[PDB]
Amino acid sequence: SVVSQVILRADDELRYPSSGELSGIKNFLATGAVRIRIAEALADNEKKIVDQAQKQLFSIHPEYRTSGGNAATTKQYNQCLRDYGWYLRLVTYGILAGDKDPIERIGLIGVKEMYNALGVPVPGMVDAIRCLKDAALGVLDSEEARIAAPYFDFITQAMS
Amino acid sequence: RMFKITACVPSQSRIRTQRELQNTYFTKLVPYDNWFREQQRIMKMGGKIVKVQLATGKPGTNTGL
Amino acid sequence: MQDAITSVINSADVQGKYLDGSAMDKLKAYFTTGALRVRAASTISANAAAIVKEAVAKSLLYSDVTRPGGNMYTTRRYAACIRDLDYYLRYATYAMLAGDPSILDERVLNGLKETYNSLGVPVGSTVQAIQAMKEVTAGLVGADAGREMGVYFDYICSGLS
Amino acid sequence: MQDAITSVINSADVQGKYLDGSAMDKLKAYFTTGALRVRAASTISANAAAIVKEAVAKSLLYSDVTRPGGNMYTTRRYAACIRDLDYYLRYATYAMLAGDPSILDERVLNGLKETYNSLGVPVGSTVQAIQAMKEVTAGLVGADAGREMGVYFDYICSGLS
Amino acid sequence: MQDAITSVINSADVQGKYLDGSAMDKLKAYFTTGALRVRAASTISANAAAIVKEAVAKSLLYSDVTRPGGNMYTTRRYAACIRDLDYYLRYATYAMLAGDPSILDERVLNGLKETYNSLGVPVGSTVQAIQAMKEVTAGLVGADAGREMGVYFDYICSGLS
Amino acid sequence: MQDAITSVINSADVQGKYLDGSAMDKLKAYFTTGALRVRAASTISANAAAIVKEAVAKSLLYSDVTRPGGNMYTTRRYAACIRDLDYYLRYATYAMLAGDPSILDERVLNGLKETYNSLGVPVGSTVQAIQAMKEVTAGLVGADAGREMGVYFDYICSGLS
Amino acid sequence: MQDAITSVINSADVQGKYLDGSAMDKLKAYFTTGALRVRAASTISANAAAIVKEAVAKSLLYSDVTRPGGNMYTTRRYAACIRDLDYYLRYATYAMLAGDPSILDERVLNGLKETYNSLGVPVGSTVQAIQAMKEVTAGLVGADAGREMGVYFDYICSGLS
Amino acid sequence: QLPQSYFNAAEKRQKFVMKPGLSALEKNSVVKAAYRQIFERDITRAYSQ
Amino acid sequence: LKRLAIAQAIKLSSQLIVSRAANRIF
Amino acid sequence: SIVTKSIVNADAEARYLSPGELDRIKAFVTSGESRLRIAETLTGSRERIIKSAGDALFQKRPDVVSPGGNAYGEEMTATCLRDMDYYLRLITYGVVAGDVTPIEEIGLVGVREMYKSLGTPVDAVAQAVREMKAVATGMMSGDDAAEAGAYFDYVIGAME
Amino acid sequence: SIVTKSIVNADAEARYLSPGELDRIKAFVTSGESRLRIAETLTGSRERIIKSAGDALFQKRPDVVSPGGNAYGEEMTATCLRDMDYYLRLITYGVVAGDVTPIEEIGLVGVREMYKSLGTPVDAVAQAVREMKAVATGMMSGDDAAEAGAYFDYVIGAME
Amino acid sequence: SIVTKSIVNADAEARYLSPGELDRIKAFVTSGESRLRIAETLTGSRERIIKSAGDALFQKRPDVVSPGGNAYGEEMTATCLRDMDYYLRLITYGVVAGDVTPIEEIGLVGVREMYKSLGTPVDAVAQAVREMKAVATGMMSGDDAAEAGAYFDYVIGAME
Amino acid sequence: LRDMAWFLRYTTYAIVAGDPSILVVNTRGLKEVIENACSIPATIVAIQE
Ligand SMILES: CCC1=C(C)/C(=C/C2=NC(=C\c3[nH]c(/C=C4\NC(=O)[C@H](C)[C@H]4CC)c(C)c3CCC(=O)O)/C(CCC(=O)O)=C2C)NC1=O
Ligand SMILES: CCC1=C(C)/C(=C/C2=NC(=C\c3[nH]c(/C=C4\NC(=O)[C@H](C)[C@H]4CC)c(C)c3CCC(=O)O)/C(CCC(=O)O)=C2C)NC1=O
Ligand SMILES: CCC1=C(C)/C(=C/C2=NC(=C\c3[nH]c(/C=C4\NC(=O)[C@H](C)[C@H]4CC)c(C)c3CCC(=O)O)/C(CCC(=O)O)=C2C)NC1=O
Ligand SMILES: CCC1=C(C)/C(=C/C2=NC(=C\c3[nH]c(/C=C4\NC(=O)[C@H](C)[C@H]4CC)c(C)c3CCC(=O)O)/C(CCC(=O)O)=C2C)NC1=O
Ligand SMILES: CCC1=C(C)/C(=C/C2=NC(=C\c3[nH]c(/C=C4\NC(=O)[C@H](C)[C@H]4CC)c(C)c3CCC(=O)O)/C(CCC(=O)O)=C2C)NC1=O
Ligand SMILES: CCC1=C(C)/C(=C/C2=NC(=C\c3[nH]c(/C=C4\NC(=O)[C@H](C)[C@H]4CC)c(C)c3CCC(=O)O)/C(CCC(=O)O)=C2C)NC1=O
Ligand SMILES: CCC1=C(C)/C(=C/C2=NC(=C\c3[nH]c(/C=C4\NC(=O)[C@H](C)[C@H]4CC)c(C)c3CCC(=O)O)/C(CCC(=O)O)=C2C)NC1=O
Ligand SMILES: CCC1=C(C)/C(=C/C2=NC(=C\c3[nH]c(/C=C4\NC(=O)[C@H](C)[C@H]4CC)c(C)c3CCC(=O)O)/C(CCC(=O)O)=C2C)NC1=O
Repeated sequence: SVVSQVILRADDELRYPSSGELSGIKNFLATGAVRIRIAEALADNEKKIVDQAQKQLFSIHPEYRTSGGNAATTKQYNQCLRDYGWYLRLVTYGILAGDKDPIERIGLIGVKEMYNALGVPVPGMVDAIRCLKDAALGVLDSEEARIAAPYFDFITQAMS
Repeated sequence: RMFKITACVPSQSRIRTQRELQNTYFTKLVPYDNWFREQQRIMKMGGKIVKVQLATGKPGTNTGL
Repeated sequence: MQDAITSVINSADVQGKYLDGSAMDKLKAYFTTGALRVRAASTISANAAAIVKEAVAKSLLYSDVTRPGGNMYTTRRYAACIRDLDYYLRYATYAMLAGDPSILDERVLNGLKETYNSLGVPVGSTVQAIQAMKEVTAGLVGADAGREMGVYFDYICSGLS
Repeated sequence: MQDAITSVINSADVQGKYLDGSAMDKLKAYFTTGALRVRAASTISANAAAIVKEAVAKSLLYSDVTRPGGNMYTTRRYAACIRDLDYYLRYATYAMLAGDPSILDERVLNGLKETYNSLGVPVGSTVQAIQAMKEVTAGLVGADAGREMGVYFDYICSGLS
Repeated sequence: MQDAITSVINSADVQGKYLDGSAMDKLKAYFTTGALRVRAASTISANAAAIVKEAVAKSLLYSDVTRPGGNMYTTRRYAACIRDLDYYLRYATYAMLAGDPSILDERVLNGLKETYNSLGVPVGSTVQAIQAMKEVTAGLVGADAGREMGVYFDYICSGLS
Repeated sequence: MQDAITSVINSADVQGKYLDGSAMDKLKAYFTTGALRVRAASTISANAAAIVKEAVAKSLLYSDVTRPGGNMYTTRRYAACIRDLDYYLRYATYAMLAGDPSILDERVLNGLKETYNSLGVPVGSTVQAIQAMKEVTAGLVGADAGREMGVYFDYICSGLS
Repeated sequence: MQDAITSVINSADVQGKYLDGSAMDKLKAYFTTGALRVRAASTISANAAAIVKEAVAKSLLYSDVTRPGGNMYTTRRYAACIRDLDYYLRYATYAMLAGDPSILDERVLNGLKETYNSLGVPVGSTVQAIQAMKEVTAGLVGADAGREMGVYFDYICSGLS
Repeated sequence: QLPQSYFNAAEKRQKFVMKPGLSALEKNSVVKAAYRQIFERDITRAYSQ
Repeated sequence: LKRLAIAQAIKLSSQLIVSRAANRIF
Repeated sequence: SIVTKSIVNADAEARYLSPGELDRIKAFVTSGESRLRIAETLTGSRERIIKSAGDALFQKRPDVVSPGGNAYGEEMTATCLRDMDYYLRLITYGVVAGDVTPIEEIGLVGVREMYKSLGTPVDAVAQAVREMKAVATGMMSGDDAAEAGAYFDYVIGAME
Repeated sequence: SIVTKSIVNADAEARYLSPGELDRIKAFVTSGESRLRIAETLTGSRERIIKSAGDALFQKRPDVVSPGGNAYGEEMTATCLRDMDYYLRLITYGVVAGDVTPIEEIGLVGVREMYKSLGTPVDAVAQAVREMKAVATGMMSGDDAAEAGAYFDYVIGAME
Repeated sequence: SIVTKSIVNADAEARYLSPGELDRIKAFVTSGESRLRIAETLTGSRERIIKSAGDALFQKRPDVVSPGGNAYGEEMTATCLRDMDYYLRLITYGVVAGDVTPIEEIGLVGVREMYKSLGTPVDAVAQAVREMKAVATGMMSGDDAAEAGAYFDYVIGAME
Repeated sequence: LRDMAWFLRYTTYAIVAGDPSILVVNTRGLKEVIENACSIPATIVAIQE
């Protein structure tokens, strides 16, 4: 989170957190309620968000459903959907800590090692997270979309 | 004076840097003067300290280390 | 090392569930108490050395432990005692800011009992010193900020004992 | 760290004796099996990542350990699991080439149980993963090379359990 | 690590008292024996390798331990044995000069039993080797300097056993 | 790094000759001045911080270099200046004790000009600071000990300029 | 660091062309000379210390440089000279095995002139020592292996001069 | 960041690990490597230091 | 020398290998 | 002490005691009688040393006994004379041991941190040891005053 | 051996065995038959090797058997021939293993310290292994004498 | 020397010279007169020391002068006496300097590597310094013989 | 056409050199450079052919 980063950095240099770090903590903790509301709204509609994102992903890439791909059989296809759902859950987690810290610690440190240990390509995952991004942005307003969008873009950054 | 410590320190950085492996869960004699920064550093990396035991100290002396 | 937010997220993730209303209520409780936590942390960062020296002046001074034979006798031992008390106050401030005592048993209470038992450090006298530090800082920051400091001070004293 | 040759020489040296006929017969056995060991080592070096990913696809995938709460859950834990399985396959290849499992208990099985018990790593699930790795590589290199791989895989599973 | 002077000062300091007449008498005893300690240390520094090789020639040579199967068999083990005996003689000289065996249990006898038990080193044979080293150096430096060497040699043999 | 004794021995050894009467006379000169060197070194070790702060109070204080824009402006630069002056006094004490300035151009004057020219440190102002340090310590230890301190202070100022 | 094969591949790659007939002929020349290179490398690895001590016995012994005042005077300087000559023979063996002197100017001749000029090492005397080492090893391994050793010895002497 | 294409195409350095299980010349060569790395030159066998 | 023989054989006939690849692929 | 320092300095170097260090230990062993005489001189007259040095200190630095200073009041002045007694005892230990490792290793390592945590001016403590040195070297013969003033000199030097 | 050395050298480098090291192990595996033949040649005629080499050594270096030398007397000459038997046994071990790590790792590491503690001239031991090499390479065919003389060469080289 | 060693040992520790080290330097400064007397004793009678020590050495170790040894012949025996003269000169340097850093830092560091490259038995060199010590301590008074025999003792100890 | 040449070039360089590392350090990360470009199993059957 924000307070975890402030505490760990102040713990490196053996000092108390300074006034600018604490004021950034205050600025996140004041607007935490808007975050609680947008994570509610993402936890509500997740079935349709994952649904339209799946539809647009296989618009962009019908390669995986078709013979030789990863979405060929419905067990792997169900796990494609479940991967989408887990990543939306991690987006709400990253929103509610105010930073990239738990979403990177739980789902981003070494996605490349996992998806090369499996068979699905990582540029497909980049396109998949971008599909999840415009899917989840159609369900919130701009005052919350400005908080929602760049976590999806950070997942896009750590994918590539 | 020396502390015969036993600790286990996972790295949590080997996945990013792709280095080869050092065996964790060490048992070592640390000198007393820098045992501080060593215990603090094991806590920095997040590793648990299993056993701390004073080896050569004869505790409660004022000179003669 | 996790605050209230990271522990709530870890519980909801180990469940595999989304953030339901109880998690939202816990995070609303933390986001209401956070400004008081910030102001108490600033007030404690103001008076680190004063709180430490008032804790020694309350408990450890003029007793047997500063006399010959005590474990706080020499200047090296006095400086290390002031260092240990500054550590306890600093990490209690960190655990107050996080709202979770995971940093205390991760980074203070890990090998502290075995270290103090190997060195010959009295645990009861340092528990009384931490209690006087708690009393002084609760006189400093008020009733409820003093209470939310004293819960982590009591955590340190319980893990030390 | 010693192969069959160095262990035979060490036995004859700890005796202080010269190399008699039984040592000559043991070295003739190793010098007959060595070409098969070389070809199996090349075939295993061909397909390291394939054998590892087929072992995870047989045992650890779609079970509880890759789900939330499992010890193979996160991407960090998945990458460390693939790293651990690559270590087991690499050192089993080394022990197959040497013809002696001294490298396994010198450099794998030394503090591995205590490391896995301190981390919370399930030992039964990783033993099943090593067994599936053994099954896959014995399907790869044939009957007898698979057997002389599986003796060191069983050595790793026995020292781990 | 403390000599007779530092141990007397540490006792008087842990008391918190000044140096009374008993401490003055102890320091007078050390300041009378110190010249004999100096001359014995010079005489022992003269003949380090001779005392070590005469100790091996008395005890360890022509026995089973230099034969095959013994722990002193190989040239590596012989060189490490000569190194260990040189360590015992050097630290016995240091403890003779200090007049206090604190360096012996600080820096020789600390993990020596567990090291020798992990390696397979015979403790009785090395105790006999240290006893023959003591006998040779007591023949070298005389009666009373040999006795004040043999008290620390007996300290090393007692801590080893 | 060599004192007067080691330089005399090095000259007689590079000659390959034995120590003749001129070397004996040089060593007699050093062995007569050594007690004065010892007492001046003790007196300088007494008042390190006082000599340094009196040198800054004579030269560098209330000038432009402690004002804004000066190289001694900030607290970091002030602390580094006090550190540099303590280095000059400490190494001048060492060169006074050795009776040879080889330590000064080995360990102070080696890359000092290029360091100060890369940082932007004024060399004339620090030469005046070392001269005031010399004046203060020559007022401290007397005429001839102040002179044998000032020869190495002038060595440092000459190598710096 | 590149042998004849890697330099041929680097030329054909910097061209971007495939391996034409001239590259095939160069690699055939190296693959014909390689067995002679192997046998000469084994024969030189046999007699490292003998070739070095015969080179010193030919050139540097009983001259002024081993006398007082010479740069090979002391035992430290003698040991460092034997170390430097062992380096020259070892790297000449490596450059003989590779068939390319890229390792010599990468790892011997890089800062060697400036090191020897800063230390005061005579370059002509060490060039004569390397020439005598070349003469001794060409007497050892024969005519043509001695010539293909002497081309890299002349490379080291040319880069040193 | 360094690409893996740059790391596999590199002058691969031997890492000397001191495990207590090891054979005795291995501990000898590892201690030799530590003397070579810290002191920049092998100070034993060239000075017997 | 055997590695050079097969490398010279591959170089001398690389055009027809690439042409066989060309009507295998397109 | 001298023997501890020589043993440790030969001990790190993996060598025996050099003969120069051995005649150093021998000369200290012979001078131990004069060291014990200086120690009896310092021990037997500790009352007058502490009393006269406290008197000259409070004459020299009256602000620390004035209201507002550290050593103001009855028990605070008693603790001040007790700290001076501690330092005279460490002076006697360093006189006997022939080196300053008793003085440094007991009462000089964290002296700045301790006296900063107590609120004490350390320059006034240096003046206290200066007056103790004046009374003590006014009490002995010439070489005895020089040998005791070496350790008094070390204490005042280790203050500042 | 060769396999131990290749495994360790690939083991520090965190890589598998390179194919060049693998054909090295393969060539050693094929040449093991000739290695075992050289080992039987050295093993079966050890009596004549030790006897003739001791005879030629004491002819060459008569001072070590003269009164005053190390190997003077019946039991001392028997121990001298026993040390030569030890070194011929290590030669046989190094012939079989294909490398000198048996010879070095058993009887060549602290050989100077041991023979200095016994009072033995090491040059006369090098002459003993030289005469053993002369008798042994006088006993075989050409390439067999070269392959055994490599290890004899290593022992005499590791002496001095 | 003593002053170099004390300065360096205080120099690594980032401290000044301790008073015990200072009276060490003072005692060495006072004993320099006896050191210079021992140096004149060793310097003035170097001819008889080298001659009688070479005579007793070749009486004791006759094999190095016999054909086959290192010091066989006229010029080889002259070089042998020259090496003994070098070591007596370093003994005089170590006597004056009060420590063995001249002797070690000039002629004892790579002495094993040098005498192994020359083909010299180092035990016979230790016997040469032993006979030099016998002639030299037969030439002085008791404490002078002990103080010179300390450095002779260091040279023979640094040989083996 | 250039890449179907280039695979054969570094095959030939690897065959002469004796180690396949020159192939490894190049065509490891090659796949996602050319995956936006073209069909990857076509390249696979091309190299097999
Ligand atoms: C908490 C962070 C995290 C995630 C998300 C994760 C996913 C994950 N995805 C898997 C498989 C998979 N993942 C996908 C996903 C996709 N295929 C595509 O074409 C798309 C680009 C993409 C999503 C739409 C597919 C098809 C499989 C089955 C692959 C197989 O056949 O094994 C597996 C192996 C079997 C399983 O447990 O389902 C894991 C563990 N692991 C983690 O630790
Ligand atoms: C950040 C978490 C953390 C803590 C708390 C910690 C404590 C710690 N306290 C220590 C010593 C000490 N701690 C004390 C403290 C006390 N003794 C008393 O008599 C008093 C009752 C009490 C003070 C209130 C003293 C006197 C020593 C020095 C022991 C000695 O020097 O012998 C040491 C010994 C090594 C050293 O001084 O530098 C450690 C490691 N280390 C850590 O990493
Ligand atoms: C060369 C000999 C050798 C081995 C084998 C070795 C293992 C080893 N495995 C580790 C972790 C691990 N090992 C696993 C593996 C598993 N957990 C599971 O759930 C599966 C059943 C199983 C894989 C099949 C995981 C998940 C971790 C990470 C633990 C964590 O990050 O909390 C760690 C912790 C530190 C780090 O990750 O980098 C070590 C030291 N170290 C060695 O030196
Ligand atoms: C300064 C305090 C100190 C001591 C004493 C010490 C001893 C010590 N002795 C060792 C080995 C040894 N010590 C011996 C000695 C003996 N075995 C016998 O059979 C004889 C009875 C006895 C000699 C009298 C031998 C043979 C070894 C080698 C073991 C081996 O290589 O397997 C080792 C193993 C590592 C190594 O050789 O270098 C240590 C650490 N270490 C220390 O730090
Ligand atoms: C592997 C490539 C490489 C080389 C060659 C190399 C040489 C090298 N030779 C050195 C010294 C030396 N080199 C010599 C050699 C000689 N002086 C003479 O008089 C003779 C003519 C000549 C020998 C034939 C001597 C005497 C020293 C020591 C200088 C000194 O200690 O003052 C030093 C000084 C540091 C040290 O001794 O350990 C280096 C770095 N370093 C390298 O990395
Ligand atoms: C042997 C090494 C050693 C020292 C030095 C030492 C000092 C020491 N001085 C103390 C107090 C004190 N020491 C002083 C001393 C002074 N204030 C002044 O103004 C004067 C300049 C100066 C003395 C001349 C005072 C005033 C206090 C009381 C501080 C307070 O009450 O807050 C205390 C706290 C109470 C106690 O337990 O005595 C300690 C531990 N303890 C030690 O073990
Ligand atoms: C396998 C490696 C290995 C070696 C080399 C070894 C040597 C060894 N040689 C010994 C004695 C000896 N070795 C010799 C040998 C010689 N003196 C001469 O003059 C000749 C030049 C030379 C032989 C040709 C002699 C004379 C002794 C007796 C020394 C004595 O009695 O003082 C001893 C002591 C008695 C014993 O237990 O045997 C050992 C341990 N031990 C080993 O484990
Ligand atoms: C100051 C430190 C120092 C030493 C020690 C030193 C020794 C030294 N001894 C040499 C030769 C020698 N030294 C000896 C000496 C001996 N052989 C014996 O048998 C006797 C045991 C022993 C003397 C008593 C002999 C025989 C040679 C000639 C070696 C040869 O010609 O191959 C040489 C080569 C020729 C020369 O330039 O003098 C050097 C450099 N140089 C130094 O700078």
